[PDB]
Amino acid sequence: ATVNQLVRKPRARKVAKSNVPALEACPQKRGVCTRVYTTTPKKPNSALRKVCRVRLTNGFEVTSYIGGEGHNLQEHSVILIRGGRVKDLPGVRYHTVRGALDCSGVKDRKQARSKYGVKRPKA
Amino acid sequence: ISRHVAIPDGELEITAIRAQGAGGQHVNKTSTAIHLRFDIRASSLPEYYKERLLAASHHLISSDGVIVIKAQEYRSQELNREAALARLVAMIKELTTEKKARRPTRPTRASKERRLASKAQKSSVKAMRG
Amino acid sequence: ISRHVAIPDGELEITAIRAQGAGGQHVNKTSTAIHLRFDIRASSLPEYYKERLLAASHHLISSDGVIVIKAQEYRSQELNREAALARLVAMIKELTT
RNA sequence: AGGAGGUAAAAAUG
RNA sequence: CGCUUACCACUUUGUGAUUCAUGACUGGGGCGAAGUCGUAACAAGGUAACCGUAGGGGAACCUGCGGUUGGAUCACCUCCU
RNA sequence: CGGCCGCAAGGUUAAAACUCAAAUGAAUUGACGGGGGCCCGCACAAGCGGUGGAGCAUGUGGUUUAAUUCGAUGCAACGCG
RNA sequence: CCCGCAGAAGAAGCACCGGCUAACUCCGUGCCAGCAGCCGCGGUAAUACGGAGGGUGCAAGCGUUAAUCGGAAUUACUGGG
Repeated sequence: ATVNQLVRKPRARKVAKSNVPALEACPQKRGVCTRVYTTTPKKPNSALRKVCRVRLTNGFEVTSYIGGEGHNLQEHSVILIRGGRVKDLPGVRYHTVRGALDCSGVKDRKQARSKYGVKRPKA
Repeated sequence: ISRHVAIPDGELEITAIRAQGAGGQHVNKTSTAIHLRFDIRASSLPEYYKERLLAASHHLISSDGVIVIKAQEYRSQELNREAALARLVAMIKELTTEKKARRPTRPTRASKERRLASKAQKSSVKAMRG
Repeated sequence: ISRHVAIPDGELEITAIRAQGAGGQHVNKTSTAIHLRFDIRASSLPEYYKERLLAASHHLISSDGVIVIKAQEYRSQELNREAALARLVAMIKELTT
């Protein structure tokens, strides 16, 4: 027990690290989305995945994978982001939401159509 | 391939001004033969390179592009001409080397070893329900 | 200042001959559309470039200086020639400048 | 069965 | 009323502490890539290795000093009782 | 990094960002040792007759050519298909 | 709030289906396009990528993201080494 060592050094309520260094408790953040590129994944896979660096409006210069098909962004193209990582590209811990003021969705993705901010086809 | 130095005569203004340094009274009276260049950007003619010779910073060329080379080593005016004529070639052609490098790099022999590998790890994920 | 020209010589072989590598059964018999060239050595580029490129262990060349370049990653022959020609532009000046 | 003593040469790399 | 002493906020100035961004350039770390050459380390890895300290060196590392086992190896041949 | 100590090399105290989803302990198994034991085989020792040297027949490589068909090409290919 | 008209008329989509964790086949492209919280799926026969059929969960709400707690006896006085 060593209660005398505990009466001096208390039980440390260890604060864990955050997986989202954007801002405190922010659901989303607006990014200046700069320098579009496409790089290769790690040992699990191999592909040509479209990604983009994010100049954040809170000051950060982070990276984010572009999960989608339709390329509706360029040099600037200020978009929004949602948390979460891809687990296959060493370095990215964000996602480019396909439903921002700037970035729209991709057409004809019927199965689970709310994905990629795709507008539901009434046809 | 076919290399013959042009450097247009009647297009280059050569200015002979006095020198600098030590050496007695000889160096300050008849050392005006020393040369200083004058190569304006208006005598370009490649249309794309001369502006790339002006934008990228380097010496011998100011903020306007009137390229000057004040050569102070020789005693004759003759040697000042050719020595200053070589550096103009040695600056411009050296700086116009805008390397058409290339790219890229995409794994082509990684996935001939990486591919069979992970699929063989499927037996590693069989430690469960049957 | 010094007019340097990267002019295409006439002493180079533009012959649509066999490609070199793999590809199943088409690579062993027919093999067309790949510009495998030869830059005849005893010709122009007046001795300054000829033996200058020969005193260097290099790929895609002969032992005599009749440079054999392979142009593979292009679909049309207009671009395959560009793959062959543009390589030689960079290739000879690589062992020159 | 205990016990003492004696005994031997180098040779790299996939 | 007017004048004046003392106290005081603000401002200005001199000289420091501390803290936050940014800084050409430069070093160390990780990752992918795995192009290069090495094949250290692991069977005693073909020189057993690890720790501390010092020097050397293109790289893994090498060598001297001391310590630990988180290291091996114990047959025949000759002879004797 | 700062503090402290030291002549110096450094020592002590002691983080973070970032990055991976593994790192590690125990004992189990095959393999190798110029490791040992025990044991076998023309392995050696004890002898006999051959190859290699000469010519000839045949096969392969290399070379050459309009083609010298192709495959096998350490033991276990080369009088092989 | 009550009485009458009252054509079912005007009133259902969202996620997911390899396992974790309820639910299956086919087609198209071939470690390419892409998916995911974790292990991972995709090398011309994909129950994991895209679509279609069907199914499961929930419901005027359903998923995603972020934050707190429990899970976590991974700060253990209760209650660890």
